[PDB]
Amino acid sequence: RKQRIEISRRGNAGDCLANPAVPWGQGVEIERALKQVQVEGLSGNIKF
Amino acid sequence: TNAFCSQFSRGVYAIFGFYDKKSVNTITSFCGTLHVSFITPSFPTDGT
Repeated sequence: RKQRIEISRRGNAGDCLANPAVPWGQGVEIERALKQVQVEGLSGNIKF
Repeated sequence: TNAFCSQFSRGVYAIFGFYDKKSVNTITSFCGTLHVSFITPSFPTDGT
């Protein structure tokens, strides 16, 4: 949100078994976010 | 999973195919659930 990217094109109804499967591109930007975020938890330094 | 579901929709009485050590659990679970029969030349599942 600090980067102000749009998180979701559509709120509901996506189908998993679609042939051929349509990967939503924004998902990638989620993957990156989760990967790039670092925080202090119960484990120690949390970094991926 | 996709292929299997396509076959199921097609209305097959049995399914002959190969699987991998990465794919074995999908096949075993889905065939044990939908009671569709599976015939394979590949290595034997561990257990029953």
